[PDB]
Amino acid sequence: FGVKTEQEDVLAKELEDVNKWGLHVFRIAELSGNRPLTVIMHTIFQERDLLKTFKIPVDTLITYLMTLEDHYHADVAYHNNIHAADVVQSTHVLLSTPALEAVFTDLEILAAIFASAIHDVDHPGVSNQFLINTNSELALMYNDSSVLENHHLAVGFKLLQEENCDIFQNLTKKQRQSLRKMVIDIVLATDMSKHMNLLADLKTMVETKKVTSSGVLLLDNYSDRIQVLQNMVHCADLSNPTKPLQLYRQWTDRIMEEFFRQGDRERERGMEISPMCDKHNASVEKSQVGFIDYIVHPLWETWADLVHPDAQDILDTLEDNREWYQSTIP
Ligand SMILES: COc1ccc(C2=NNC(=O)C2(C)C)cc1OC1CCCC1
Ligand SMILES: [Mg+2]
Ligand SMILES: [Zn+2]
Repeated sequence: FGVKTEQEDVLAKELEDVNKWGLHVFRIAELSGNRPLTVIMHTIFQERDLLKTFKIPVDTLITYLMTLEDHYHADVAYHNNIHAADVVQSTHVLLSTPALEAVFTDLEILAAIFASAIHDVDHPGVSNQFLINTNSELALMYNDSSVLENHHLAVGFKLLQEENCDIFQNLTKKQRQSLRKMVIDIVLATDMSKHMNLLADLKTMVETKKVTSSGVLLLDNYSDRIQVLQNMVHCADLSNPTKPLQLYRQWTDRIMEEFFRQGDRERERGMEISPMCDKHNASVEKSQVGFIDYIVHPLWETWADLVHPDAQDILDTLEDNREWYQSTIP
């Protein structure tokens, strides 16, 4: 008939949480038959009316989403389609923050969400440094500079050239040039080597923050608009510790699996084992507390100031999760 399977019904009930921090993204991956990026991107595009606004044929959208999801590696524990789906949905919730209501154009919203979806595509489950130290083809292609992030962009864009995959076929050249620049600026900013400069600029922006009447953020130049979108997708990328603990612990298991596999590949080859990649010499709990204290909490504390007090529950969850990991240090 033209009615859904019962599995498709349970999935649609889970997707009702799509506007909430703490979406059961792992369950959505189970119910979608490992299609969390495709169903969550589709739901978000419908909810934000992006198909109508950008004249995206729904068949082209689904073909591109499935092609893009297929170029995430199912055998990589963290940097997979589920992480991509998570960052997309998290970016979606951050865009909906009251303090940013009516700030960003449809093109900017599209850029942030599209960027989120492609931001780790074809990730091999090892670091830029590993790819450089092994003389990998990727490191050679990109002159050791933001190797993975250049690759994710190039793959994300290249997949638009596959059969019925050009979701931007109806955008004008002007819209396409603008969207392209914003997507490149956002994904290059996911390289952790850029974290300190991004955070410095976000702090500068909190100190010189102007609001409109009704208390929404004023951003009147490209440089300020893009820096907020960059920090937003960066916050989405580093949002695992800010999620309900049952989600956070699953992300911790997965990043540690990926890191230990890198360490095993380094030990095998007699390379120096990278920080927190040695399964024989690792404090999972102390590593998470260090991650929160030095990287995640400073970023989210500065985000929370920018959009005060929209992010208070997210920051409270981060601080609760931090105390939980601290209390399990043996
Ligand atoms: C859920 O714990 C994490 C989640 C993500 C990340 C990262 N995101 N990508 C990146 O480039 C890094 C900074 C490695 C790092 C996480 O824990 C760190 C602390 C224990 C291992 C790494
Ligand atoms: Mg990345
Ligand atoms: Zn990522």
